[PDB]
Amino acid sequence: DMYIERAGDITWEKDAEVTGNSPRLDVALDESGDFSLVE
Amino acid sequence: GETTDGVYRVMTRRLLGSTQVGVGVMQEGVFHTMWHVTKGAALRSGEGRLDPYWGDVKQDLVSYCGPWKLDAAWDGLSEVQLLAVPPGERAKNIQTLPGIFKTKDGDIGAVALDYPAGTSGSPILDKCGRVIGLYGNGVVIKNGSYVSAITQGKRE
Ligand SMILES: CN(C)C(=O)COc1cccc(F)c1
Repeated sequence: DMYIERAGDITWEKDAEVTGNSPRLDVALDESGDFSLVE
Repeated sequence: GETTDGVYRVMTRRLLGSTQVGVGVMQEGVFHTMWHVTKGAALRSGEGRLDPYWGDVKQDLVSYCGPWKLDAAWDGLSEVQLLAVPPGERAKNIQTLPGIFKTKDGDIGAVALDYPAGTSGSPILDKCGRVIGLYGNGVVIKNGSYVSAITQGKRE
């Protein structure tokens, strides 16, 4: 039995930590909603 | 139950103790999450029940109480924020420049940020605070790092 609990507002925050790269990938999406890498 | 707009944890008591299985967005009286988080089950909000209204396993999305309301899209140029809600931890904004998933049916933005599975459903936002998609359906690349699609529904 699942339940929900509030965690915060949805707002852009100035001075948020900036990280993560921006890869360009060839992918395939199957009928089950799973993504896979195409090489 | 609680119908205030915002980001929410999705919890279960079926496993050991109380476990966070995902995250979602309450907007315009509709709860939005990824299909793999709830599997389409009903949800509780205090003494209230939220019933599924729309869902699609291939898009990996589900809405409760009404139709999918989130229609903003990544502009393809600008940095975005993941409003990450990890299990047991405070909501935290992370700014990043998305990468791209290229498919046979078009290109989608993607966010290369590493969080536990129970963070699925956390929203990705533009500079106006609009939700451009949900984090948590993606792939593992040639180093072990996680890359999530920016998954967005269609507002009918
Ligand atoms: C090795 N790492 C960081 C991962 O692959 C984390 O996996 C995840 C992350 C978020 C949602 C999810 F559904 C799974």
